[PDB]
Amino acid sequence: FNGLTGTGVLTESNKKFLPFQQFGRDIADTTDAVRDPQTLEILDITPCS
Amino acid sequence: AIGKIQDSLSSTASALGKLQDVVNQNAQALNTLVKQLSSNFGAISSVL
Ligand SMILES: *[C@@H]1O[C@H](CO)[C@@H](O)[C@H](O)[C@H]1NC(C)=O
Repeated sequence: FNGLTGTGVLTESNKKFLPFQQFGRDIADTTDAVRDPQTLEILDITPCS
Repeated sequence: AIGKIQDSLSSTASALGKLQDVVNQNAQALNTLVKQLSSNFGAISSVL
């Protein structure tokens, strides 16, 4: 996503990103959730099992 | 005496502080270990 490389599972979520917010971060600044740059929708990033 | 111990355990939350401190210390160690991934350590970024 816009050069942010990672491995995980993209699922539909309910985390209301603010309109100026593009990336979400965890405690250890791992990418928790992203907004898709094409369609303005919200997705979690859960790393694979 | 058994009833008094029951009332004391129901009323005082600091009676089991000897176990609560162990659980809290484990939580602090785990949280510190997680949060140490956010440090740059002199590099350009903390994200691999
Ligand atoms: C990507 O394409 C959709 C139409 O499929 C369009 O609505 C959207 O605005 C485009 N993304 C950007 C950033 O313009």
